[PDB]
Amino acid sequence: QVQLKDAQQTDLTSIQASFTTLDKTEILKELKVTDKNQNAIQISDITLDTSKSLLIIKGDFNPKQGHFNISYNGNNVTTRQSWEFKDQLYAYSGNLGAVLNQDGSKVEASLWSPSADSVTMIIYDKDNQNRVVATTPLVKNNKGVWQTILDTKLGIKNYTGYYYLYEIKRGKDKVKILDPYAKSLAEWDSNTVNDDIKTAKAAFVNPSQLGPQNLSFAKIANFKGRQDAVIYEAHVRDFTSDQSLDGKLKNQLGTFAAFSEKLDYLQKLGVTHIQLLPVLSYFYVNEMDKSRSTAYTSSDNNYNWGYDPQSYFALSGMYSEKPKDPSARIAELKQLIHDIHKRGMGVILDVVYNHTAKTYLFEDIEPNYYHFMNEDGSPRESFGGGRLGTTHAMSRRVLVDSIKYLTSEFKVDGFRFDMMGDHDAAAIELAYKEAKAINPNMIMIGEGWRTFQGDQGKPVKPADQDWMKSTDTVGVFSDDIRNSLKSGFPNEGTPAFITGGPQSLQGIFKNIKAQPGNFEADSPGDVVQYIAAHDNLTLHDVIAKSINKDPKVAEEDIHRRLRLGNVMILTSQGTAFIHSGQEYGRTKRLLNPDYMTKVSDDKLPNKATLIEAVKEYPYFIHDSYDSSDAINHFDWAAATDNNKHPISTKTQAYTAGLITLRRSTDAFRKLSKAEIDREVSLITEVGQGDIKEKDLVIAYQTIDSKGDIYAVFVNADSKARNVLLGEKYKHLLKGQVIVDADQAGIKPISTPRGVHFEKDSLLIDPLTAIVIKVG
Ligand SMILES: [Ca+2]
Ligand SMILES: [Ca+2]
Ligand SMILES: [Ca+2]
Ligand SMILES: [Ca+2]
Ligand SMILES: [Cl-]
Ligand SMILES: [Cl-]
Ligand SMILES: [Cl-]
Ligand SMILES: [Cl-]
Ligand SMILES: [Cl-]
Repeated sequence: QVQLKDAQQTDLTSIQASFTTLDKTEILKELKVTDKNQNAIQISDITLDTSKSLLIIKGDFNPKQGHFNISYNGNNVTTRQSWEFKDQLYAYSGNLGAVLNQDGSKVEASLWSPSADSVTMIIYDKDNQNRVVATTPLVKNNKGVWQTILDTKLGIKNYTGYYYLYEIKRGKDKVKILDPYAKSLAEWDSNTVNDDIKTAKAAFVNPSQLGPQNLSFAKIANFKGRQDAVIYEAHVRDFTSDQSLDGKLKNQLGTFAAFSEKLDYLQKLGVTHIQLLPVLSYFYVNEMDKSRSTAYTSSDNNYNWGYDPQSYFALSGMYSEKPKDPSARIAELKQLIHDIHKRGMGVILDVVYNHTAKTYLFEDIEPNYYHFMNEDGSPRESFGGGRLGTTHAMSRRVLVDSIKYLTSEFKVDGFRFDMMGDHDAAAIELAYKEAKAINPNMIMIGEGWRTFQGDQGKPVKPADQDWMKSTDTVGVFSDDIRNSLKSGFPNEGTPAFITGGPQSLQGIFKNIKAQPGNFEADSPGDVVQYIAAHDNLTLHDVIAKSINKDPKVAEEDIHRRLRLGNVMILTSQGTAFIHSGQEYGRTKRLLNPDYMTKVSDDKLPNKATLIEAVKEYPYFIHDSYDSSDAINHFDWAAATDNNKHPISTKTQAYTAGLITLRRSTDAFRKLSKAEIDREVSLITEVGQGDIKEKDLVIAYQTIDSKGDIYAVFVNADSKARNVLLGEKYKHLLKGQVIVDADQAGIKPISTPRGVHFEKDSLLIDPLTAIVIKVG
């Protein structure tokens, strides 16, 4: 029953051969090894691993005479190079990609592909991307890097704006690939994909020549660390796709250039960093269709969040006014970023190295290497594409080089990693080190969910929530504070602190101190505090679902609860995170006539959540990645029109004032856990007055470096509550109210609403937040 299955070369003198089973003399009989020309190779020794049913074969296996044929009883298999051995032989540290000279007369090009028989560049007309104008063969060096220099010989005087693909030949097969180090691309429409050309085309550009030449990193006032960041998460389309802006907007809707026209709002709002959803090239899109999708739908829209990665260096053409000009988008993003920096803010880019849109994107270039792999060599896959194996040297280069390019070229102030837990901690550490070396004020965050897969049977320390106890570099989202305050996975819509579900106050209090219960944070900067984001139901919609009330009659109550949530996030230690629209009560309700009322299970709308109490239009979208502009647009009237929308504008002014408070004092922005435990204390301890172990009211006190004292009270109960102060906190009765039921800020409120001062206690109205300051 002993039969040879496969084999891999792992170093210069070693080959591992896998068998069906191994249950030494009798096998060094039958086993024979030959080179690429069928010539016999001497076996120095063998070792049997009966547990793994693999045979380790020793000898002199020169890879230049490879690959080797291993044979046993009629089975003949060809050796595959392991990724570790491919790194040993081919790991390259030189320049990759295509570089134009100053006047555009010459391009120096480089592509890494060590297993290729030949590599040919195909060049396409800048003014007609389907028109082939030239082809030229590249030459391979010792590290498997194919190179050429484009010049007058191809009949082209200036290569600027021209497009290119690489045709790689390995034996009988030929395939056309996209330069992974491409700095721009031809206008892209995924409908044009066929069997021959199935990627966008790279473009010849000179990034350094484009955009404002004095582009610099952010200058954020009183920003001394990741704990001082107040991050605002926006999608470039969403932020300016409102029909309300038609006739306002000097630039085209949903572009970098339009986004800049609304930065004053964000400057006033008070956020420090603007986080943009994926601006790098994504696959499922038609960039030549900028039309607004006006019907309320949750599927089959040109709209895309951008989590279908095509390139890690080249920007998407979707947010460019001139997608057919590959230089424009580089200039347009630089200008937006310069406009952000001018207003005292920073920019953070959402980046998606965990997976690609299509496994072939990298697998066509070099097989059995770039992706995390199964033991048979096949690529591990995720979300319809390939899992980038960032423990592998050239895959790690792609991540780190793109982070360095984006940082230094676009002067980016931070990065957010999608599914950071898919990655090894070493790659993200290195990315941080390199980024921080360029930009000393660099900050990084990411989704640290425990999702790691990696290479089969090759465990590695992942960059997830458990990494936080062994690093003070990248911070992770706190799902614990999210869930405890307003629900989330696996139980979205379940009553929680601000939605009528009593929670353990110690757990809430520890979250407020940046000490979540589901992972160890040894520093407050490890924790990104949030209750909403682009994913899942909006804060408004999840509140309405959780309490089961129709916004048509309960708009006011929903916003009272929403404001409590924003108070808690903006007075909690760590890094504060706000979803775009969280400030006004953004909604994703499906206002489609076909879903005026509850429909059958068979005809359910995609990615929608039913709120039973709603009479007309009961479905709300919890995953709007493929939803229309009608669903996804930022509602500017709701955000800024005081007369037409008094409730949402009151909520946004409330949120703006909470941001001012937060930035006004380091009481809410402490550096260490040590000082947090010593200087942030729980007023509502279990047994003080009517406070129970699980409850809906909480109060806490913090002190700043000037020792100024700030006390925050949140009554999330539906009845009034007396909060006991006693001899310990009686000094608070002499303080000034700076946040009440109606307004938030840093100035004393002369006649505060929702609170009454007693002898040694405070009487607080239902669904009311109070903040007192003692100078
Ligand atoms: Ca302000
Ligand atoms: Ca063009
Ligand atoms: Ca830490
Ligand atoms: Ca879509
Ligand atoms: Cl462009
Ligand atoms: Cl989630
Ligand atoms: Cl509402
Ligand atoms: Cl929201
Ligand atoms: Cl309103």
